[PDB]
Amino acid sequence: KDRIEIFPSRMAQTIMKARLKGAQTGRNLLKKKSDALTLRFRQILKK
Amino acid sequence: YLSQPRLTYKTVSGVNGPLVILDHVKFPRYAEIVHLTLPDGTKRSGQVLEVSGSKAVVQVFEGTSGIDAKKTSCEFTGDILRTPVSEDMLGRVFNGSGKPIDRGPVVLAEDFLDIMGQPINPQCRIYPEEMIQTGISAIDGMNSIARGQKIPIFSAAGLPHNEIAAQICRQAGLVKKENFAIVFAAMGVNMETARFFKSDFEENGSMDNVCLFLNLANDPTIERIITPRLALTTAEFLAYQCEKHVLVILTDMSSYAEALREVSAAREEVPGRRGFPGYMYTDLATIYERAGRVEGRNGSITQIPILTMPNDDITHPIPDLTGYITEGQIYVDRQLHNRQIYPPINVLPSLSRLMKSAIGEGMTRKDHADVSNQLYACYAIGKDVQAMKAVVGEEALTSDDLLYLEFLQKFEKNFITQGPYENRTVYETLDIGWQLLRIFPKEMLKRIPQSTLSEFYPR
Amino acid sequence: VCLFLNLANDPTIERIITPRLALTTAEFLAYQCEKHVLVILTDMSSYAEALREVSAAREEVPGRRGFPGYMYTDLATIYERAGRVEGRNGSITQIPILTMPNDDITHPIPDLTGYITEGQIYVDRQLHNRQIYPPINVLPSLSRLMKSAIGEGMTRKDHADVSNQLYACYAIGKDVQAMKAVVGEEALTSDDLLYLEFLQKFEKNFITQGPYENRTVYETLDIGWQLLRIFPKEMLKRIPQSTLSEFYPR
Amino acid sequence: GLTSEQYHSQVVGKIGYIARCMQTIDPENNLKKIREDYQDVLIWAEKNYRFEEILEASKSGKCPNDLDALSRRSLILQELLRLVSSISPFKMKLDLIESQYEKMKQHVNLWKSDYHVKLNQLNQLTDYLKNAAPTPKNNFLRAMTSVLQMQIAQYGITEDNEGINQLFKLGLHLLAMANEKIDEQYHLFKGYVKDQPEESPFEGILPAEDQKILVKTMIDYAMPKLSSKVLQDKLSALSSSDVLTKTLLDSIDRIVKENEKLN
Amino acid sequence: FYRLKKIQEKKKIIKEKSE
Amino acid sequence: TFGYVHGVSGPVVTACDMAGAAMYELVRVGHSELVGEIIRLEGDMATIQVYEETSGVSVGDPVLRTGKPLSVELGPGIMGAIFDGIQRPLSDISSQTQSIYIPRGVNVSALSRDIKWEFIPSKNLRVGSHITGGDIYGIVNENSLIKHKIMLPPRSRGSVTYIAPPGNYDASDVVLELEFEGVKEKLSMVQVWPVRQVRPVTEKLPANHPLLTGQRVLDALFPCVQGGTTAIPGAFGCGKTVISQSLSKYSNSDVIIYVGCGERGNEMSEVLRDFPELTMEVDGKVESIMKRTALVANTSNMPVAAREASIYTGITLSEYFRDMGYHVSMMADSTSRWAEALREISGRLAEMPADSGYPAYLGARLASFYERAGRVKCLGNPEREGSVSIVGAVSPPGGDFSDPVTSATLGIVQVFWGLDKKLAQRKHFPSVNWLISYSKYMRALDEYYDKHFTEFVPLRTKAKEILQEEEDLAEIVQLVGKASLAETDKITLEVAKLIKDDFLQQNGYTPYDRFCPFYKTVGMLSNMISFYDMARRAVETTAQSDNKITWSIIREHMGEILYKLSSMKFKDPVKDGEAKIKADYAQLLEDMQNAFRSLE
Amino acid sequence: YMRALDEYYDKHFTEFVPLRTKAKEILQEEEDLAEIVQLVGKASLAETDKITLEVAKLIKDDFLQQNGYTPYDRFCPFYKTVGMLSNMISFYDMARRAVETTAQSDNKITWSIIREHMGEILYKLSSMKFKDPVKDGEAKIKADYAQLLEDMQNAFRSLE
Repeated sequence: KDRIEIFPSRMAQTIMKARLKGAQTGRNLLKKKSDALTLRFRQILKK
Repeated sequence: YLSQPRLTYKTVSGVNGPLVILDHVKFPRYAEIVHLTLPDGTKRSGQVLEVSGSKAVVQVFEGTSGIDAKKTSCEFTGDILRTPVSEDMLGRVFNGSGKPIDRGPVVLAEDFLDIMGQPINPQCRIYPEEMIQTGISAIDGMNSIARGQKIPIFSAAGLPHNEIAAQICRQAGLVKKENFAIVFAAMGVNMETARFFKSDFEENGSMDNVCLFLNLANDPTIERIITPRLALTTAEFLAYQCEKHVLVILTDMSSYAEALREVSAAREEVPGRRGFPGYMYTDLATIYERAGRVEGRNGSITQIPILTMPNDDITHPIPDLTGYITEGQIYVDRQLHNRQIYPPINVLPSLSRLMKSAIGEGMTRKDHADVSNQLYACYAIGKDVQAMKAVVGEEALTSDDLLYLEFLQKFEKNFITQGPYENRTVYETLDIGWQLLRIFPKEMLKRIPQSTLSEFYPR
Repeated sequence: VCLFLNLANDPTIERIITPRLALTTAEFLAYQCEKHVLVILTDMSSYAEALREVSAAREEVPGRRGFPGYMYTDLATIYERAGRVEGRNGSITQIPILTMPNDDITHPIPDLTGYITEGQIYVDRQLHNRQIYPPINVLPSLSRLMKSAIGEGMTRKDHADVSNQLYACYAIGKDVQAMKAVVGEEALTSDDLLYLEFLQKFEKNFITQGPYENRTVYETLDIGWQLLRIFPKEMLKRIPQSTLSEFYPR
Repeated sequence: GLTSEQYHSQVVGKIGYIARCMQTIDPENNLKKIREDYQDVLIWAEKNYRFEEILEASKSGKCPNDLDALSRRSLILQELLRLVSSISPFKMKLDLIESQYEKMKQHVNLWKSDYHVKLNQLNQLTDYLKNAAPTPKNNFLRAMTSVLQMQIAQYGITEDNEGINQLFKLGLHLLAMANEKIDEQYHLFKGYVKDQPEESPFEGILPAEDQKILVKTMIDYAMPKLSSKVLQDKLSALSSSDVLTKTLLDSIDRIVKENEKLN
Repeated sequence: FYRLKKIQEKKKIIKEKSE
Repeated sequence: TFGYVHGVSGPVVTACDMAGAAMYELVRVGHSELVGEIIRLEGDMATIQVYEETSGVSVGDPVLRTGKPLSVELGPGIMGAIFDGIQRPLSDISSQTQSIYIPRGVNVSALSRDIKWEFIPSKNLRVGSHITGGDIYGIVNENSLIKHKIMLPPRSRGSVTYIAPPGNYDASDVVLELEFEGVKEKLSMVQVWPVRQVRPVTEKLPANHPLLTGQRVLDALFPCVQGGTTAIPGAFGCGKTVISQSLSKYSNSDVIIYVGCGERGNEMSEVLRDFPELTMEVDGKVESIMKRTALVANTSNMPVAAREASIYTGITLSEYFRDMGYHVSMMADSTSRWAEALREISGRLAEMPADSGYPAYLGARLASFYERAGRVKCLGNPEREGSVSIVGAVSPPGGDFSDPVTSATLGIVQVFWGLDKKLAQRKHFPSVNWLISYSKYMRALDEYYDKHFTEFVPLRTKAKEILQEEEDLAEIVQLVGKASLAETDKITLEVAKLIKDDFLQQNGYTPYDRFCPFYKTVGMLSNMISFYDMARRAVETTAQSDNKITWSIIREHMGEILYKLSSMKFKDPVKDGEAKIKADYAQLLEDMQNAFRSLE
Repeated sequence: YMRALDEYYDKHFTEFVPLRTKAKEILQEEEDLAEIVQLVGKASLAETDKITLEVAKLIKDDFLQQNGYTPYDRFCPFYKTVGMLSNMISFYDMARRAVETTAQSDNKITWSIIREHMGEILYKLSSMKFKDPVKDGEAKIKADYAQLLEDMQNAFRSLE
């Protein structure tokens, strides 16, 4: 479903903005993890 | 000049909040100044907030408590608020309304100036050019300030933005490769911080250049309103008439905005975005834009507004309109503050739009722009690598990543971290920047031309 | 053809009466001259904004996002001037055109127009960017009077079944597209691949159309069947067997 | 588009403007064909009506009042008047005036027409020369533009005439050419004279004193580059010529190249 | 905002009625 | 004649004895004559929004009732002048007052009455000749670059009774007199026009002609048309200066009107410092563009009414110059800041806040503003065509195109050039992103290209396709690397690299290609797309053979041709003639043909 | 008020200012690390990161936690506070010294060896809170904390 179902408020806005930044941070961390794993995987393919 | 006797009225017709409504007034002026004597002999100042027919809505500076009809007298001074200005008020302390609080005498005016001032003519405003060194490396070497720039510090509540401001006020000056001045204006500053400013400047001897306005948190909010305008009227006098480069440091424009909200609501105006008046953009611009170099006058005015962003929301009207009106931003960072790095100036989101004019040959030094860009790039890569380090672990990093992490550590420890009383000329900040960039070999300094590397990299 | 023009530079408050002039003329033609009239009202958004300006000047109670509280009633006064009448051979077919602001169907203008009108033909940026014409998004499109405009007699008797099954297959194709972005192609089952193929060929053949091409309802339904034949009978769960066994094999 | 009163005021004004264009292009009533074509609009000015009378006529429809048709007719006459004026001294033949009027009237959309483009280019040249003071560039441009005006008066703009096209191209190129490029200005003008079919292109087109100044302009450029007093005296002797000729330019070339070969 | 605008309108009306 | 101040609160003033006052009429309140605008009426009262600071205004002060709404004063003297958003001449104020501030309530005439202008009447006009609105009754030799055509005001007409002989006059001199229905009107060289009233035209023609800029990315892939409506993201390092300077210096526009509309102080000072020093080549001589440019420049502390009226004053000056048959490029630097001034005025009036705080009429105002652009058959007798091309820049917060000003701007404009700081950092100058950018005038320009540059349209389509194909292949190359691509995709990648590096990218600071004539642009793209076609043919026709050709073989064999294509930039129209450039590009085509033919 | 109280601390509790600084540093480091520990996993952490996490948990559980209803912790004198934090921070310093000394060396020390070698030290550090000023004298509590410091130094020196 489209929305998180938290009720609008300035506190809700702060919470959701923090959660968005957290999700983006996790996305970047996991993406760098994926890049590292893929680099090692390609190296092992060559070897 | 006014050779005309003043009129004193007892015709108080109402008292509603901070407003004394008088009636039967002879030709009231809007924004006239008024001295009202309470029944007991106390005297309070005030300003004609509104006018209609013979009525006069005198907003009293102090509270209206103790005012009554039928006995309060109210002398209409016959003129708008004009501040006396001289060079002698360089090296003084004044409360928000211009009355000295340094146990010195009242200002013997070289001139009387209307605090509202007039907008600087765009065709006469000149591009700012040269640098004003602040002594703080995190801005002198990465976000330097041009003479005429308005570049606010954005900080949250509880970060050491007041301490940074006091340091800038103590240290700032021309790059010196006696016509400099600072007008400090604290709005809504609590007693402890006001006493801190007053004692700090006096002690560390910058006072001969500092004109200090303090509007304590318990001083009238209307006085808070007129504090930055006194500060900037004095700045205009010293810069565009006495021809000296003035740095205006307006502390807590968030507090100024709260005072503006109070006065707006007193006028009974319906709130705007997030409760602030709709015209806050124009008001903040009337304050900020009293800056910049002008045609044919050696003097200039540089501004460093300081903002307490509520809730740390950069979209909040105060910081948002300040970002629209000013020409950069210097972020103060909670993470650095907790890590105990001082000054906690996060250089990544901070930006100085006219740094390219502030720096360069004949202004700071030939290598300033390249060192700045390289330090920023290496810092960004260092943060990226520090994020990757927890994913892959130190033993899996390449040697370049280790060099970037060493640079990050030494950058936050030697370049950013300064200590409140360590004054660094821009040359010394650049030498530290080069000591940091010598962590890497030349080949990874990809944003510094070889022309500069060959000249500055060695040693 | 009769044209009423109120350009962007023309008065704002006059856009309130322009629809009413046009619909008064349409009603004269349809309910007194017995013409079959097609009424088009361009930028009901630029009408609703004129209505908002007038209501704000009057300081009337606002609805959502500033629009007046009676915008439903006013847009009803406009739209409801359509349809046939007893004993009079004329009709009035309206096709209002309104620009969803920020492409948001929940915005008061499109929302109230959806409540008032008997449908909405949805034009999709996500199709216009791919350069499909007409970029109609059938999935949020609707037509309340289809349920009797189609059937045996008028048009063909597979019309309703084909329409319903095309809707269902298109929705499942969108679901498959959504999930493949997460799991990737390597994790899709052959049924999901059938749905993706249906979606592709459906936007290519059924939706996509020449701006001067007039497909009869029979051609359109034959295309619908040519697309539904991508699936085995058992996955066309909407269509009854009495229709599948008659139209599917061909 | 226009309001009603302003529309009919425009009708009145454009009828007056067509009358003025006719009376300026043909102040002698020579163009019988064109005046017959424009008689329904010319009549309201041939008679001395007032502005209000013609406005009432336009409201009544008695006079021509279709503003688009009036715009087409007025544009035709305006382009013809520009063509007649931009050649100023060179009076154009009545037959050519009528033939080119017919062609312009025939053109689908004048504002996109090559006739209009050529007129704009001619006006560029004429406008620059109306102001700028004598120089090498200005003398060359005035000369070439005078020859171009004579060719326009002789042939008309409505044909792919190679001479007129070459003059347009080279004159506009010289106009666009930077003012400090003395050598390139001289090269362009010399190349024009060389490639021109005639041997004395400017005879009878420019006044004699201007021809003398032109040959003097050539002499002053040729002289400083020499290396022999005998050849300098020969250049002075050539300077006696009152007319510029392709063979004279050949002679100056011979002088300068013989100086070179002496070097 | 609309509530406060209505309230200010009504205060103005009351002030007028006071005369 | 005079009203009297009856009350004051902030900018709002209430004046009594204003029975005859007209709505939105301007007044000069106070003894200092602060300009104000009548926003409401009641009985004999008039409520005035005073633009300037009201401190010191007192009850009983005169309120002089100026008989006009906010109107621009049009006539000789505009060219080269710097105006505030309320038409105040900032340069004349500074010169006359010798003060670095705008005096409060200054009242300097917008067009100087002191300076004499050379005026030459329309030779045909006579006493009694019938004349109408928009007719040119004389020409003023304002500048070497601009002749200023003195026109009758629209809504004026009649029979001429006095037209002055050629000579020197001034804005206060009655130069013409006409008579209509016995009423006699005496006209000087200046006409005053309400800024918010669209100046009439006989017909607003379609915009079927390019608005050249000399920047290849702008002219070829995203063309604008004389009379167009365009948007530009405004950001720090994006480089809107490239577009503004190119339009000012090289565009085929006859006139330029630049509107700051609420800039930062030093950001406006930069424009005022640069524009006077810009120069252009006209008739082989270097002339300052201030002979053909007019600046409505004002900063953020200037009156809010000035910032909101800045766009209208600019567009009204542009319309005035359009009426003379000129093409006028009007560049509004921040329609976002104009919209913020509009929101501020709405909030001060206490109007209901619409979407995201902006007023109820932001969209309607933007529409009625951008609508004033367009190529027009001008009013009046001399058949003329003019145009106003609005290039209004907009500032989305952090690239967020969703805020009302940007959304309406991108729904109302017909071109979007989409500068990009990321490209600026990558050194891709101009910073046009060539993916988010677009131009809806491509269809309107088929009529023009098919006549003058017949081969350009398919060329442009293929170039856009190539760029989109590389945009697609960039994702694949991440997953599986470059070598995985087919030879066709390698051709796509490498030709797209060639185009981006040596066609779209452009070193504007250098003489050879600061201005790129469209014949040069079309020749460049023709050669590059011919290379694309030939490489595609060579690979496609030999993928089935034993001697299969590959991009590697193509690169090794035709390195010379690739270098020449990349160097095609260096042809200089000022040192190489148009014919020479065309011949050289044809030669490159022939040599490419020979090399491909010898390989195939 | 920390800037103003530094002069008081410099005279009465000299050592407290660096201990405060390092406690704040440690807590911020744990905050930064926990996001990766939860978003990704604990596998990649270094030994100094393990020390930071574990000593920061020690500070959070056994220093910044104070059940005010207990006989011993309804009020915590500042000598008790500064002694507790001094011991915990000295433990952090010596653990970091061990791992830094044995990095790039054969006998690489880790938190996994420190915890096992001196789990008694960790337990006593956790139990420092329980010392009761009311019945344990100021001198007795100071002696206990000095004894923990001595035991910590001995344990680290024996591990080293």
